Amino acid sequence: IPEIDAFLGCPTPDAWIEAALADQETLLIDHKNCEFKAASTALSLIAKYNTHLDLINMMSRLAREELVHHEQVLRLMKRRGVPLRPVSAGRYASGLRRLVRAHEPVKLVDTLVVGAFIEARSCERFAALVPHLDEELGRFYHGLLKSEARHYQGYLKLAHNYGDEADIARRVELVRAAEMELIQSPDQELRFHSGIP
Amino acid sequence: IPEIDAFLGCPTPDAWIEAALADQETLLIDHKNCEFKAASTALSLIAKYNTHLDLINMMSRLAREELVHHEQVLRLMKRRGVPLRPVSAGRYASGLRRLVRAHEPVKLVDTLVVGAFIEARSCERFAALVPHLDEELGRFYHGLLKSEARHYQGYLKLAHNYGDEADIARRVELVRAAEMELIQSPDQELRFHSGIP
Ligand SMILES: [Ca+2]
Ligand SMILES: [Ca+2]
Ligand SMILES: [Ca+2]
Ligand SMILES: [Cl-]
Ligand SMILES: [Fe+3]
Ligand SMILES: [Fe+3]
Ligand SMILES: [Fe+3]
Ligand SMILES: [Fe+3]
Repeated sequence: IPEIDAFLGCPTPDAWIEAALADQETLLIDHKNCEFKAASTALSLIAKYNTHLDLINMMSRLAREELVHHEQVLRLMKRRGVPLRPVSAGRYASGLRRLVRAHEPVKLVDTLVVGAFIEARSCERFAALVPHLDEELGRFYHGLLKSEARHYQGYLKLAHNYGDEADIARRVELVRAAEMELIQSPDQELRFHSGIP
Repeated sequence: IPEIDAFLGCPTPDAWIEAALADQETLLIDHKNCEFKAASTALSLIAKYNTHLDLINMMSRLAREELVHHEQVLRLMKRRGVPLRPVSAGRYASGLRRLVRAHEPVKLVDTLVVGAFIEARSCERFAALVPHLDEELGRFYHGLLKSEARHYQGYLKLAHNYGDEADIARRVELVRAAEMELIQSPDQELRFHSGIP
């Protein structure tokens, strides 16, 4: 398990930061939804792998942590007068999930590797953002950054628990390249994990 | 907020308790699954009603409480050597969901009333089981009673928040009738919410 910047294929582009700072409300609402989706994804993995007890125990606890984050973002939004509004999911997680192999057991390994990338990128991007944010939001985002690093390690360690070290290294190489492409490519919308607007 | 025996159309039949006691490992597995489905159903409502702030805040916290229950049952199965075996869902929750009207805003109100019945029945049924179980399981199930009553109250209170006292009384009367027949009808598989074997 390498360090975050080493694991990831590129830093967050300055142009993404610029767009994010100009629309922190869209950022916050999509961030709130992402925390919820992390919990919902963790539950879908429990349902899909109902006999993988190690997975089930980790995902149940992970889902609860992400639901806390979801509620914390909602409280921050309420404090700052950010109303709720429909914000469709971005392309990011769907693009990464297209690289998952369609057959067990490597389907599960690839799914967990994609999860490690989503959490690692979230940690890197929080870190890129906080020097530009106000004190309250930077403090909040700094706390979340630490949990993302833990979740990145947790996802990658679960993948090794179920996968061959050699196939994981090649899976990481494939998703790392596609992840970098999703992060550096032009994008039509601002999302927490969007490309360059 | 009526009392639980008053809210429900029927007590847990004695024949169901005798079946449950003769097959406590299946009961525990289905119970674990029911705690997970409660949290998963909670997250589904957040997804469907993603700008209803009151619903989203209550269901996030509810989902976390039910995942704690999910993990507790898992730890109890470990202590008692219950294998993680796939156990199909019962007919109960899906039977109740067929009564949900197809158009908003009464669609949401009906869904919340169904949630109230499921939690009220779980409370009634835990209470019926407790005096017959061993000490460890009896105390565990007794500690869940207070949570289920609270969840029954929460669902019903949420239905009143989004709906007219007229159509809620109308909905409660219809679901009560369908729920008691699900509980009193013959059933071909022991589940926590199954009918009579
Ligand atoms: Ca790098
Ligand atoms: Ca800017
Ligand atoms: Ca056994
Ligand atoms: Cl929790
Ligand atoms: Fe999180
Ligand atoms: Fe996370
Ligand atoms: Fe529960
Ligand atoms: Fe409950």
